[PDB]
Amino acid sequence: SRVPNGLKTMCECMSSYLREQGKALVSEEGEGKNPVDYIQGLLDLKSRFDRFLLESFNNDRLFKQTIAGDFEYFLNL
Repeated sequence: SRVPNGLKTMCECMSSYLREQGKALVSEEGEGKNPVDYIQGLLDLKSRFDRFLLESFNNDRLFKQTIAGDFEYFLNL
């Protein structure tokens, strides 16, 4: 947080990991993917990331913005 352009690439890598996890969670390949179990897994990740934000990123606006955009794009995919 002391050096400029640090939170930028931090949130960039966080969003990259979020995209990877999402593409792994909504992977079209596979028929019969329990619809309920799918969202349950995403719910666990979502709550864990919200807890991570308040327990580590001290509720920084940038991190919130990034995770929001990420979720939107991947679920729209």
